[PDB]
Amino acid sequence: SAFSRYYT
Amino acid sequence: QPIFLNVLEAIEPGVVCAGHDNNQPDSFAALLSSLNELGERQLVHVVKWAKALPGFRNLHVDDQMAVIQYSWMGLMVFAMGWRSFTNVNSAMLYFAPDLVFNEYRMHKSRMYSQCVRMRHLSQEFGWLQITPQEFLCMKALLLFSIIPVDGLKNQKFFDELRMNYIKELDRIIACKRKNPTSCSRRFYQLTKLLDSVQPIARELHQFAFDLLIKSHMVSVDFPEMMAEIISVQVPKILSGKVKPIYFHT
Ligand SMILES: CC(C)(O)C(=O)Nc1ccc([N+](=O)[O-])c(C(F)(F)F)c1
Repeated sequence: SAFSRYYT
Repeated sequence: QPIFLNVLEAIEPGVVCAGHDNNQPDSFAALLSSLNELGERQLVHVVKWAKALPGFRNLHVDDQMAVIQYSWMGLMVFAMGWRSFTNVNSAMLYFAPDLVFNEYRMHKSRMYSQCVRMRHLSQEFGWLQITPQEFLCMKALLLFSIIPVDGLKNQKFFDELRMNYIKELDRIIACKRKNPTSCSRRFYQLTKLLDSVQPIARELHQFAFDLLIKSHMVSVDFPEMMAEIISVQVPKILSGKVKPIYFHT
């Protein structure tokens, strides 16, 4: 995702 | 000695700003574009704040992510109430410095009832004589206050970790309030406060998602990341797949 890939 | 409490204060975010045209006459479309900006900024700040939490690195990186996305609104709403309480003593809504909400903005935003609810929780802070340390600690507990019924990728850890945050809240109360029906008197209210946050959140979850859907038709802008969360995770909460952990029923 966009969150999951900013997150990590 | 307050090792836990050093951290919580030590990791406390700054005063995030929206960047809102305060010179432009209010309008739904203008107002909610800054509140979406605000959400999206604060989200980032939540991300960095949350990763520093004691024992948060313990969760499986998907849970780490999930609890963030689920509990994200409630946190914004909690701190927000403290901000309006400590900045405007609860007369208005201190979202950010550049975005303080008066009555007419409250109504102009179309989230009036919802703000009615939040100005209450702001009032609660004072009424209940919430301490700074009492706030921080409640604030931390909230990231761990909303699970998917489906099951977390590693629940056991979450459960251990949550049970510990409660100890820590106990300890903040049990400190200077030496007495049986005092620590007891206090905790009730505090858990009773913490629970009351959830209904506010789910309401804003409904407004957001609604707005998000009808956004094509209002001139209101959702940040790339705002809109993914609101579509992907919010509907989970709203569909009841994700529920808040409540202290009382
Ligand atoms: C994304 C949605 C509609 O904009 C929203 O409710 N945003 C938002 C932004 C910031 C804050 N804040 O705590 O300062 C809040 C709220 F927590 F007050 F509700 C909501």
